[PDB]
Amino acid sequence: YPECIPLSRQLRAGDEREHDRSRFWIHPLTGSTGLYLKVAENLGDDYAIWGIHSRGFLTRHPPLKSIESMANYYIEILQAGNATGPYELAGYSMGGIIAYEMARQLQLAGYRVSSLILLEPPFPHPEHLHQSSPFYYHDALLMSANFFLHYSLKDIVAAFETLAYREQELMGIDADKQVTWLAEGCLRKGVEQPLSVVKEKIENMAQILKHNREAMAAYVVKALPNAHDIDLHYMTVSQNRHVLGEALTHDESHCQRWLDYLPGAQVFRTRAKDHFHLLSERESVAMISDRCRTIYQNAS
Repeated sequence: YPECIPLSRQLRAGDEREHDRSRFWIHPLTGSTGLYLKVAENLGDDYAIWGIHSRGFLTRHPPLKSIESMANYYIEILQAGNATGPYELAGYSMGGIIAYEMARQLQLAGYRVSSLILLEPPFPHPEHLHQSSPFYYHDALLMSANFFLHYSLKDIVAAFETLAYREQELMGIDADKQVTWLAEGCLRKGVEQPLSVVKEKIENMAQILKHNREAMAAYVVKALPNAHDIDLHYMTVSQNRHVLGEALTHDESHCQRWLDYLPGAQVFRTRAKDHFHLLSERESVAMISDRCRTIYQNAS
């Protein structure tokens, strides 16, 4: 299925004539699968997994609006390529919400889900969530520019905290000239790319961050049809980036709220510093990858 662009191969599994297409990982808020590359690395020799990006992340395509909509489209990516076989879905933060909604939509039809791995998916409660409801588009521009800054400059030699932007930098800048201001400063910081290119990619991903964050806020968590049919796994932590609302930041309350929908789920805990460091701290990724291996190992 080459035409389903949002999907990418996660492994050195490019040479296989026939390969298993049942393990899929779903993007978080940014829409990228870069957080899953190391987890894939430690799993390359045994089991093959695939990553899904947001619609319009790599391409010039229009994003999707609702969690139910993106779920349905990536099921097409799953079913086209794997006609009937059971699927194993995983997701971090927003991705866990999506993979959960797929297990809903997959089980609503005649299809089966073998394993569901939720890496700290936040629990949105629409009212209390939208009762506060502070979100601004210039915040998404901040996350997009810093994501571009960190990704473009991967040279550790010659700090990134001074490289990153801050909200107070846009205080006296009009919203129309904000994307140009962030792109101009990117070139000034050593990005060395055409200004028109950085302007396009900052705003294009910022469009996805706004749509992905808005989709998380409108989601209504529903019960899984036949939830005991799934191998349920919840991966959490022990015991800036404020585009996500205060109610979208993953707490232990979100984990406890999710367990009411996931009976018999096995809670896996790592020593990560935070929810944002769950797939960033070297050892936390190793604990997750080792646990992920056992789950995929338990395929019948």
